[PDB]
This record gives sequence, C-alpha cells and structure tokens, in this order.
Amino acid sequence: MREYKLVVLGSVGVGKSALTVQFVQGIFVEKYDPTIEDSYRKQVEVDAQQCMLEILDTAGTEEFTAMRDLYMKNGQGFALVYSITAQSTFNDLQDLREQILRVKDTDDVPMILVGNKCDLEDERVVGKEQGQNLARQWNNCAFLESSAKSKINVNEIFYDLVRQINR
Amino acid sequence: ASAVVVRVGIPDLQQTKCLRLDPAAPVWAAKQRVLCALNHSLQDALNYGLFQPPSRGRAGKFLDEERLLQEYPPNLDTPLPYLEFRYKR
Ligand SMILES: Nc1nc2c(ncn2[C@@H]2O[C@H](COP(=O)(O)OP(=O)(O)OP(=O)(O)O)[C@@H](O)[C@H]2O)c(=O)[nH]1
Ligand SMILES: [Ca+2]
Ligand SMILES: [Mg+2]
Repeated sequence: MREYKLVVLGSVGVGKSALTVQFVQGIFVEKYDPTIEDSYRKQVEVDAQQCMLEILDTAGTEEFTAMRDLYMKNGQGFALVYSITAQSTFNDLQDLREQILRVKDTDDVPMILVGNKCDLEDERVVGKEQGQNLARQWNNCAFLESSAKSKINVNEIFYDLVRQINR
Repeated sequence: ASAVVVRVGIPDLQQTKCLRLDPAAPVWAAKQRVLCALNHSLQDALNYGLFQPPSRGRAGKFLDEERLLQEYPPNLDTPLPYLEFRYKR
C-alpha cells in the first residue's frame, strides 16, 4: 500500500485547516485556530487501490520557515489554496509556486490550485477566470473552486493529487 | 512566560499537532492544552496522558502530572521536541 505526502499551503484564513478536516473527519470547523503544523493520516480507496494519505496542514505565516523547507522537500503533491473573497490570498500564491519548483529543481510537481469558500458568492472578489488563468499559466495546472463549509470539491482536491503522483 | 513549540502525536486519531506549551508549568497544564487542541474529537479524553517515546540513552515514560514540563528534557534528535498522547486508564 502506497503512502502519499500531500501539503496544503496558502496564506492565513483561506481554509487550509477547514478543507483538511472536512476531508479527513467529515465536519466543518467554523472556528479559526491558528495552525503551526498539523498532519492527518487516512486510508482511502483511490482508483481501486488502497492509499495511505498523509496530509500536512501548514501555517499561513512566514514564521516557521525552517519547517517550510522541510515540507516542500518531502511533499509529493501540493494544494495551493486561496480564498475567493480576498484578493491578496490569490496574489500571494505565485511566490509560493516558484519556491516549490526551486526546492524541487523541476516543474513536474503534482499541484492543484484551489479557490476556497465558493459558498460565499456575493462576497466574491476573485473570479473563476482569474484562477483558470493562473492555472493555465502554470503549465495547465489542475484547478478547483471548493467550499469546505458545503463540502463541495473537497475530496476531489486530494484524489487528483494522488492520481497525478501515479502519473 | 514564553512558550515552546512541541509536536504531539495522537495515535488514536492518527494526527500530529504543533502546539505552544509552557515548560515552567505543570504537565497537567500541557495535557489540558492538548485537550483543547483536539476540540472534543477524542473519546474518553481524560484517560489519555502525555507520553515521552524511547530515544537514545532513555527509555519511554508516561510523564507525571504533578511534575513540571521543563523537568523532562526533550529528545534532542528532532528539530522539534516530540511527545505522544496515549491511553492509560
Ligand atoms: N464560508 C466558508 N468559510 C470557510 C471555508 N473554509 C474555511 N472557512 C472559515 O475560514 C476561517 C479560516 O479557516 P482555516 O481553515 O482555519 O484557515 P487556514 O487557511 O487554516 O489558516 P491557518 O491554518 O492558520 O494558516 C475559519 O473561520 C473557517 O470556518 C469555506 O469553505 N466557506
Ligand atoms: Ca466530493
Ligand atoms: Mg488553520
């Protein structure tokens, strides 16, 4: 049985912790607790095979940059999450993506771009096309709008990371 | 009263969390920080204790609640001191 090391990244409050807990535990954490670093193991079936997923929910700060080096070295697949309600959290995705490629010396890196909080449609600042345009920029990276609150496109994030590693 | 960031494995939930613990405070006070971090996801939570895994030159022990935290030196073989939350009864 294969183990997959997936890292969730992005600035604070985008919903990295809420997407991970919704996927792993089936509940919506409506509170905000600042994350230092949190891992979760869970065996799922993906494509008729049993997979052990190890999901690292990282901090959205430039604090703890020593352990940022660690998890991009060992990460196999990366979910880059922004909130559709805050323009800055999207803009800040670009610098992250390049740091992943630099510590991996290659751009063949499993990756998915996630627009979280798609359930807050009247508070939306970042359009679907913005994300689609970053995604294509990034050598046709996979792209999802998700909601951790409504459990839309949550497991789709981690399953596509897994299929990409198998590719 | 400045803190120390500690990684806490919880095997029965298959998760780890980095938490700020105070070293100059009792071990029960750190057990309580871990219980708040778990957010009522652990069944029978009072029956769990903080446990230091065996390491070089040192067997593993459940930490005693009366004793202060800083009176247990972290196993120096990881970037972050590591503790486990296990069932005892
Ligand atoms: N409405 C809505 N709120 C969400 C969604 N996902 C997360 N939130 C809320 O946004 C806040 C931030 O959630 P977190 O997951 O803790 O944010 P974060 O990305 O983990 O931030 P850090 O881990 O500390 O870096 C919380 O109050 C969540 O309930 C979502 O999909 N929809
Ligand atoms: Ca789904
Ligand atoms: Mg968080």
